[PDB]
Order: sequence, then structure tokens, then C-alpha cells
Amino acid sequence: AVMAQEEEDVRDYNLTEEQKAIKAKYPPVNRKYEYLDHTADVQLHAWGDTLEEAFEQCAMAMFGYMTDTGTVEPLQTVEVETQGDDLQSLLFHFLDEWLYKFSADEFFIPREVKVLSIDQRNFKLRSIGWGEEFSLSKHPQGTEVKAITYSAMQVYNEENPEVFVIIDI
Amino acid sequence: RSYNDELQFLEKINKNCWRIKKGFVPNMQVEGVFYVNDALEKLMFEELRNACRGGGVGGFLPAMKQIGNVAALPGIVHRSIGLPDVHSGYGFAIGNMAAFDMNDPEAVVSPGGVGFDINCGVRLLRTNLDESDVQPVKEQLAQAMFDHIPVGVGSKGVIPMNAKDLEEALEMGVDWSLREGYAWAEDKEHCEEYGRMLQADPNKVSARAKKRGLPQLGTLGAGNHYAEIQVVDEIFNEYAAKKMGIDHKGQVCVMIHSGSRGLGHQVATDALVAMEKAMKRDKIIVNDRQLACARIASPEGQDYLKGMAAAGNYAWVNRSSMTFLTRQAFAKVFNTTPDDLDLHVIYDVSHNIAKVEQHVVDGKERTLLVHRKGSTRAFPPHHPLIAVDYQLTGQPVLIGGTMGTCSYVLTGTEQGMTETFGTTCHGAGRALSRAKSRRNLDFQDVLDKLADMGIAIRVASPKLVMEEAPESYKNVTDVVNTCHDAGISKKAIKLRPIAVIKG
Ligand SMILES: *P(=O)(O)OC[C@H]1O[C@@H](n2cnc3c(=O)[nH]c(N)nc32)[C@H](O)[C@@H]1O
Ligand SMILES: [Mn+2]
Ligand SMILES: [Mn+2]
Repeated sequence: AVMAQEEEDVRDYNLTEEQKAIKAKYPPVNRKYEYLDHTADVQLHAWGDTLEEAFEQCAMAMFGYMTDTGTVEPLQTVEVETQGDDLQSLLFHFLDEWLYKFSADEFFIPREVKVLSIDQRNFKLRSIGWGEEFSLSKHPQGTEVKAITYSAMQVYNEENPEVFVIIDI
Repeated sequence: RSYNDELQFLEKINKNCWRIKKGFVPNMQVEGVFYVNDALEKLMFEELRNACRGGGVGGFLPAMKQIGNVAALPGIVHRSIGLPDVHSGYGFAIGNMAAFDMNDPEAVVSPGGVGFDINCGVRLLRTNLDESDVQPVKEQLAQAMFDHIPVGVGSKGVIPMNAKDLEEALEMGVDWSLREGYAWAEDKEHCEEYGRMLQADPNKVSARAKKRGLPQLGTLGAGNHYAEIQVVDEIFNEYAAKKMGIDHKGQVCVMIHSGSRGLGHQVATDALVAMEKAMKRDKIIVNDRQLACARIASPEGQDYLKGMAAAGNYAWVNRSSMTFLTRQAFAKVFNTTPDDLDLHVIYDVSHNIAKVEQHVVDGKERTLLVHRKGSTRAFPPHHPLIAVDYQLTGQPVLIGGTMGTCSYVLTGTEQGMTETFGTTCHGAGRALSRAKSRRNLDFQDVLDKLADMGIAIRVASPKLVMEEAPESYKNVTDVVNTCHDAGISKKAIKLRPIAVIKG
């Protein structure tokens, strides 16, 4: 099933040859997301075969807006557990915790995120991501993400799960 | 609803203003209005039609719906007002103002409505240099700006900062920059709020916000943020320009746009989470979850406002850092001290902040909490909250256009104080989303046209510059003309970019 609502437009991060070489030696990340129309910012639209994958693709969509995540090497693994009062706040806090992993402490960016579990009875989540510290000498500059917003946030938990999140840039 | 069924709530009040009537969205306490002339009108109605076109999934809320949703917040007085830069945001519309009666016990404060870039602002600097002095060294100057000012994601401040320095900057604002020698006393005098909000409490700023803000203090940011060398092209009000130090067409100015960075983003994020928790206790009905709010006197409301003020002091410290680095770059290129170059602050004015202000509502003076999202103060002549040098001209207004068109300086008016609670805009606003700009524009076409215009550019990612192209924003002249013809701001100066750095 085609879940993209737009034709594919891949953002170009002006890769150096060394960065192109770093990306060339790892398996390509499967991308199930797209950046949609929002007048002031950008709407993340991500999907998967499970709700877990729809969440992890949204996180990868968020990190894919900051840089070319294909240039990120899997040198370290980081855990993100969070909870909410419903799927929307679980999604909000899931993306917010990952944004915080990137924005403080160890300044970590994953090349891939995997959601290991979503407790839908208590709205809890376990996820991991592998990558390295973000470095301007190693990774290209995309767009900085300011925050996660609830604007027009949509979580669909049926046969082909998908989410829509507007993030502040 | 169908597009035609939506228009039944829309009336043109006058040549430059539209009315959004009650019932457009549920539970509107007051009507909505937005100020647009002929050119800006189509962009606003096309957003209503095309934001959620289909009957399925996806889409976003157009700005008219967000203006109406804001009109449903408890305690709002007069109107939910969209300023000429209005377009869809994430809670409030961008360019959306709302004031709340602080003596109404149901009045709320909306941190998700104020915005995540708390106290983001525009600072205009002047020089005694002319364009003829800069053109021989234009590309060198743009590079010097790029080398001095860190921009883009992952950037960190060049001057080392520790936690105590951040704690003092949260409390003192520009007073910290003055104490450490990064600012001049004249900068504070011509800065809004004198560059410091006294009720800021660093204890209301989370450890997470401080951990995010510490490396990013001294960085410009990304997105709409810019540092731009400009040239005066036209002086509509010589008296106001003379008070601002602008003497002649051809004079070089520098316009800087930056905010509270990750600290302010986290402060807003932390507050929104607290409001959601508080709404389980006191259940306030809001049409949009981003508008999660609490009563102003609530512990959540008071804690947010005190942390918001600290984030505002952070933004003033950051813009002082941008000014200090701008002065260093000009000094290196021209081998002249910044004082000898007259690199003084004309004004610093902010958006994305809530302020306690005195306003007359239906003949009675009232104390209001004025939310301004993507919109700024435009205080009239003889206002007590305006520096002495602008008591007679009115408050300076800074409207940045794009890196390839124009920017304007205006002055607040008495009619703006009456109609919009002294609110105007900070820029043109977007006409195309970033995603739609990619489909319509090519990065090489944008770079080449800017070079053909003699504009020097240094950006963090040149192959994404189409998302920030001049064609992506409204015509700034139409926005400025709407403010002028509506009487909510008065044209003073027209500026033209010659060099811009962006992240
Ligand atoms: P607010 O919603 O923060 O938007 C800021 C405002 O600034 C203007 N803008 C965007 N890029 C530039 C630039 O390179 N130079 C100038 N002078 N102004 C710029 C837009 O109008 C935007 O709406
Ligand atoms: Mn934004
Ligand atoms: Mn801004």
C-alpha cells in the first residue's frame, strides 16, 4: 500500500565525499516518512506496519530533518523510555525525549530508532536508537528542530498505522 | 465544512481588515479579526481552502481557525486579532494577538500559544558607513560575519559559559552582558524592557532547559533567523529616522533576528506539560490541545511567566552576543573600532511573549495579559513603557522581509494602541510552506538571482536555501502597507539587504 500522500522529495544536505563514503558502507535506512505542508513549520508524516514502526519512523523523520542520518555511524546505542496519558501525549513525549537526547548531555543522533514496545493499556513505550555524537566535522547541517507540537496531531492505530506531527522549526 | 459554508462567518470590515464571526469554531467568547489588504487577502483564504482539502487523514489548521480557537480561551477581551503577517502556526496563528483580563478569575495563560521561541526578537543596528564603503569588501564582510557568528543545528557558542554564568544571565538579561563587557550602556537604553524582566526566576527554569541553553548561548539558531547587512533606501519620516540615528540614504545597518534557543523551547515545553496535568484538575475546554492553559493566578501559570521572563533575559543576552560578534566582524574588516563605526542599537523588539499591560477596554482601564505570537508591541508616542528617545516618535517597529527583497522600520501609533492593543508584526510571514517551496523552486536559481542582485550570502546548508527563498514569504511591502493604511504602524525607513548569514 502507498502511504505517502506526496511524491518523494529527498532533502539534499550537500554531502562531502568522506560523508558519501561513510554512508556507502552501511545498509541504507528504510524511510517510511515524508515532510508535508505546514505554512510556518513542517508536518512529519510517518507510517509502518505496526504502531511501533509508525512511531519509530516519526522519530527518524524528525532526525532526518536535522541532517543526513545516513552519514551517522552506529557506534553507540541509547535507550528512550517514556509514557503519556494517551497515544498523542505518548507520541509527543517519545519525540520530545529523543529531541532531548540530541540537544543536551551527550548530543546523540541515531541513524535509526526502533520502538521495542508500546504498552497501550498504560500508554508507555520502550525504544532504542544506535548512532554517535552529533559533530559538525562529521555530519551535515540540516534544520534545527525547536520543539514538538500538538498542532493537528493525528495518530491512526488501524491496519496501516500512521502519524502526523507538526514540529516547530 | 464546505468552503462556502465557512465563508458565512467572514465579513470584510474595511479595506484592510476582515471579521471572523462567532460560530466559526466552538465556544468563541469574542470575535476574530485579521488585517489584510488586497494582495494578502488571497493567501489567507487560500490557506482556509487548502489546509485540509480532503475528507480523509492529514492536513493542518489554517490560521483563521487558529484565530477563532484563540478567541475561545477563557478571559479574552475585545478580539482575537491577526496581524498582516498572519499565517498558520501550531496553536496561536503566526501573527496572532490575544489579551486576557487579569482581574477575571477565569483568565488563562497559554504557553503553547505564546510559542516555543520565547521572546524571539529583531534588533537593528546602525553604522556611519555607506554602501560605497562596503561594496569593495562585501564578500569579505559576509565571511567575517559567518566566521564570528555560529549558525545552524549543532552550533555552539565560542566564548565558554558555565552554569553560574547562565544562572546570572537568566536573572539579569542585558545587565549581565553589560557587566561582562559584551554590551554597551546605550544598548540597554534602546532595548525593549531595557533588556531585562525583573520578575524572572531562574528556579522556574528546568535543569533540562539550562542544559540545552548553555551550549547554544552565543548562537544565532536556524530557520527564519538571520543576521543581515542592510542599506537605507528610503526615509519616509526624517524626524523619526533622525531620532534613530539614520541620516542619509545609503547608510549601512545591521538587522539581527534570534531568540531564546533551546532554553526557551524547553521552558515552553515544560509549561505545556504542566498545563496538561493541571487541566486534569481544573478542566478548561480548549479546541486545540496545543492551547493547553491554566488560570493566570494558578501555580502553573505563575511558574511559566517567571520562567518565560528568564527565557526572555536569555534571548536579550543572546542578541547582545550577536551584536558583540557583529561588531567584532565589522572591526576586523574595516580595521576600525566599533565605537568609531557608530555601531549602536537603534531598537530591540520581541515577539512570542506574554506581557502585563494597561489597556482601555470599553472605556475602562484594565490590566491585561497580552499574548503576542509572531507579533510585537507597537506602542504610541508618550507611552510610559517606551525609552525617552522615542517618546515623541513612538516605539520603533522592525519588520524584516527576506534576504532578497526589503526590510522596513515603522513607528507605533495611537490608533494601533486603540485597535490592536499596540500590536504589530515582526516580518512578512510565509506565503509558501517549506515543503511547497521545494516543489516550486530550485536552490541554484535562488543563489544565482541573489548573486545577480549583488547580495552576499553565507548559509549553513546551501542546497536547502529554496525553503527560505524570497518567493516563500509574503511581499513585505504589502504587509507594511497594510499596517500603514490601517493606522496600526507608520512607515519610517525602508532598508535593502546586501549581505545575509543564515543557519
Ligand atoms: P517570525 O515568525 O519569527 O518570522 C520572522 C520573519 O522574518 C522575515 N525573514 C525571514 N528570512 C529573512 C532574512 O533572511 N532577512 C530578513 N531581513 N528578514 C527575513 C520573514 O518575513 C519572517 O516572517
Ligand atoms: Mn517555527
Ligand atoms: Mn522569530
